[PDB]
Amino acid sequence: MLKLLEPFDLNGLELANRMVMAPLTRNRAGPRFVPTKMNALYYAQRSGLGLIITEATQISQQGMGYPDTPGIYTDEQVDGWRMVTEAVHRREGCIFLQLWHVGRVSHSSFQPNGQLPVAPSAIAPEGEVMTYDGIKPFETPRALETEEVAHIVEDYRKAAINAKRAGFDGIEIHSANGYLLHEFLEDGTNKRTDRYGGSIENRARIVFEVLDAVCKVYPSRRVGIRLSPDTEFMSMSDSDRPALYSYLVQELSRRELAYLHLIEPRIKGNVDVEKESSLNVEFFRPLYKGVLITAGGYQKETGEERLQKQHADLVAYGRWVIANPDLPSRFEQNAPLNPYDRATFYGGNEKGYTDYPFLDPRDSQEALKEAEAAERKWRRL
Ligand SMILES: Cc1cc2nc3c(=O)[nH]c(=O)nc-3n(C[C@H](O)[C@H](O)[C@H](O)COP(=O)(O)O)c2cc1C
Repeated sequence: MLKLLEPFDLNGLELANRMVMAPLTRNRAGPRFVPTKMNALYYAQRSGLGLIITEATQISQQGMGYPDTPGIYTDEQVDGWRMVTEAVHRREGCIFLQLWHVGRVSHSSFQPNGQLPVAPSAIAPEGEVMTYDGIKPFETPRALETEEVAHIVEDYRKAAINAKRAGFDGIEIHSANGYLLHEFLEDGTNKRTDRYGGSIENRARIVFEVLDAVCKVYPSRRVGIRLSPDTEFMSMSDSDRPALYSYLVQELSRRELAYLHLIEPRIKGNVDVEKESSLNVEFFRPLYKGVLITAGGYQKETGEERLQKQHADLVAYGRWVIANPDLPSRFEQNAPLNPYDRATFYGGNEKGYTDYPFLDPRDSQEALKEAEAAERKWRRL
């Protein structure tokens, strides 16, 4: 009777339910940022969510800012992802890759040749960044040249090609939470005088150039995009956030994308924040006519209410899905939720990753069986 559990038709993709695994960085890639059988098991365990969106995945080394996140820019990486999509699909799930570029939210120690992180403008974000050699203050980024934007758009296009080869059903453009594309959108961080700056249509230009490039690889109905309309995360700030996103979302709605994915302002990246705001999903439902995913702070009842009042079509759960790989079944059965342990969110191994229990141990068996079948299929002989 919960609409959270109703099957849903995402333009030909037959999702088992209306719940989404939110994208979640977990910093557990193998060498050279290559996914492992362990990551395949983690996603296979979570195959019962109607749609999985992967952890952010950098389209280049230039686009990384955190240790051991997976990439999608080499064939070695694609081959590792193949285990992930194989295992998920053998469990009859559906999975999109989230394409990432951290922009200024990085450190030269992550960058090729010790180069500075790149960004629209040379403003450092207030805060500290973890590096291979300890915590360090943020560097002033290098502002990108006009000629280098098309280069990064092309990195997205190649990443989409690689995602398709790795067997992903679709891709999600990360345009939220203070990374490169969000930095271009906002005028606390955009400070360009060329066509990628100033105008609200100039500050969104890169986002629509990325969409153009990846929609030459995937049909637009298999390309999603994620936005954080009102967050202070990673020193973000805009002069007229209501104006900025009204246009973007309205411009997005005519692009015939797979979906629009909105983060609630009550989330500040990866933690909850007490924040009153008008730019939540109720505000954007009218301004976007396609499939709308709402994310951030939901429980069973609040997520259910968004769907009943038709304020969104799909609800994404992050931290609860870390801890409850069978979250849909727990909701259907009215079962307790495993508590999430934040100390094992980032980095490490199976602990706090694949060792959260299931209601039905056969679910856990089947995920393991497909992870190991997947490795045998795609092993690097
Ligand atoms: C550990 C962790 C990792 C995350 N990684 C990503 C990410 O890679 N990309 C992204 O868009 N959001 C990421 N998020 C934000 C989540 O997708 C989600 O919006 C957030 O957890 C709030 O949703 P929730 O209340 O259901 O947990 C992450 C959040 C957490 C807690």
